[PDB]
Amino acid sequence: SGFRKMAFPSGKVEGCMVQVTCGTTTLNGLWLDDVVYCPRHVICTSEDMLNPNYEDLLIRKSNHNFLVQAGNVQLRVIGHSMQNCVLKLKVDTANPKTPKYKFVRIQPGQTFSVLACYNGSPSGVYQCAMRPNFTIKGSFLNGSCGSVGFNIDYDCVSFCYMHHMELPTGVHAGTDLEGNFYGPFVDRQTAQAAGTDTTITVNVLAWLYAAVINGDRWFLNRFTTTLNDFNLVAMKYNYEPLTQDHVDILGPLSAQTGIAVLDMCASLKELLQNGMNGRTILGSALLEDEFTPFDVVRQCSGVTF
Amino acid sequence: SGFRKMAFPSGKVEGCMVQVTCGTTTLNGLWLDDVVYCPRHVICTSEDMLNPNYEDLLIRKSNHNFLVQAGNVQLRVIGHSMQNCVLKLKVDTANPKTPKYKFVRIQPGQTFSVLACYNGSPSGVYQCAMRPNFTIKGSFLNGSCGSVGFNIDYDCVSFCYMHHMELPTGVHAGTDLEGNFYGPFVDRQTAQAAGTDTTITVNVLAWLYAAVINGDRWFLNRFTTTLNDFNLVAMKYNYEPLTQDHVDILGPLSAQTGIAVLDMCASLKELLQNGMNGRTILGSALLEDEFTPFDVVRQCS
Ligand SMILES: O=C1[C@@H](c2ccc(Cl)c(Cl)c2)CCCN1c1cncc2ccccc12
Repeated sequence: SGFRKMAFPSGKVEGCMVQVTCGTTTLNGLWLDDVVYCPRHVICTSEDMLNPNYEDLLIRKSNHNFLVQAGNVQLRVIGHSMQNCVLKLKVDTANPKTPKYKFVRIQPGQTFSVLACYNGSPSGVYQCAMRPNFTIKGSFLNGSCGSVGFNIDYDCVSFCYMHHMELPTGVHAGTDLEGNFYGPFVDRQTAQAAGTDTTITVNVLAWLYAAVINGDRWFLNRFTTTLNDFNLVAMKYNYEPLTQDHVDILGPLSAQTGIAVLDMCASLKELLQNGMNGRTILGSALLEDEFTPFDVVRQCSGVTF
Repeated sequence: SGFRKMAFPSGKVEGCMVQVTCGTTTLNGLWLDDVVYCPRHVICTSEDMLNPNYEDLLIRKSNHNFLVQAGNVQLRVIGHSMQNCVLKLKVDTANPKTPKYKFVRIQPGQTFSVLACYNGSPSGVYQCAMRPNFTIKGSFLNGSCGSVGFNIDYDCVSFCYMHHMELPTGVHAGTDLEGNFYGPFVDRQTAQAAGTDTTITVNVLAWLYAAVINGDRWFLNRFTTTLNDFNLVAMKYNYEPLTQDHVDILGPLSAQTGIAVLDMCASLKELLQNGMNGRTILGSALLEDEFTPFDVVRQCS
């Protein structure tokens, strides 16, 4: 029993964290094989952040200008290239701790673990979701840039995020491991604001299924709804539309608990219109939306990595 | 900016997880140096669960009855001893991945990360606090026994918990790494119930200071209170009494935010009286009590 926000074990990712210092900027890098990946804004200082022609700035940097430190060992950079908003520093030593890995771009609603680092030193691990507005509600301080988001499938680490910046509302913006930003954000000093966020409906339903598995049933009702009628209600309460894909994905949970997806939808529909009435679901007074259907199945069935 | 429930990176603990099989029971073990630590109930049978004599059961065990598996390698047990509710299996190989570590017993309200394992294989890492009733609100399934709770001190791992059992309410009971249970619990199937839990008041205040550091101020008020008047209100909401130690511990946060502890106490009293009025504090509609004053300073500063 019990339901917690659980991150993937971070060991395989910790063995890849290095410190990248270029000029005055010191952030984290991801050392995989003989390449260190890190945000391209590391080559930026005063004017280089406001007007950043990154091809021009990078061409002025020599290999020795990048100080890469893996623990107490200094790595020597033998090349540098840029792929979108990520800098790739070729090094002379392949990381012996490189796990089996992939670079994946995740979609809004998908969850991942973040290993927050400062000075190439992992300080914490947390589970979060890619918001529908493409920001991550993270916990990051100055120096966390380069910290990565990951998932683990079997023995494969899927890298899905690299932290680049903090938006004025305290939320975070970053890129996949190919340097492509999530959302309409840029890595330059300009006025950027996160769009109005929405609730990840499929994840709220997955979390309601997890509550039923854990014995929390007060919110269940005798009613069901059409997907069209539920979506009308979801639009009204800033909830993401629920697609037929989402309904299919919730299938195993619907089978395990005996509550059809559209039946759970009518419970969610009531919760939105009537509130919790001073009651909690899994120790929370709000509807949690950062557990995907796969996370609920993984946690309530015990899949190991 | 931002405030999240953050667990310690689990890498140093993952390198210590092994599978311990004894008869039909299979649980997790913690391999540190040449010793594997695990709940002593791995030696228990069906007939020896209600009232097991562990000294008598372990004396009947031989080293070859314990199957220890570190990944794909089978470890050879060269000795066995028992320290309270923990079994210590001496092995012929010292764990090369053994980090700098300490065994620490923690107090209620203290937080730690849990690395949940199944079959000596880490499946997830989460954060939690030792409840005032000495249980942990965990997320554990069958096979998670031997999963450990830890905190990382720079390069040192302080092991503070080993999962032993699930109580009838879904909450969890375990021991420190010296086998001493937290709470009035025993490793027998006898009727055991967790006492009525209380809210960790010092942790809620630390979390309110974290909200102020993050720019959340709606809950602040012009009031202050005496420590005793705060305790009379707090106890009525099943909140732990706030001691002078707790007030001292919140000192740095009081200095950083300019809000005296007894001033924040009055904000908490108001919050307990009024509720949240459909507002959130750090993205939560309930008062969070699983962030200690130390966690808030570490995460924010
Ligand atoms: O409770 C136990 C164990 C146990 C039982 C009784 C006594 Cl007295 C003791 Cl010392 C230990 C048996 C193995 C599994 N286990 C569990 C531990 N955590 C979460 C569980 C969730 C669901 C089912 C079992 C769980």
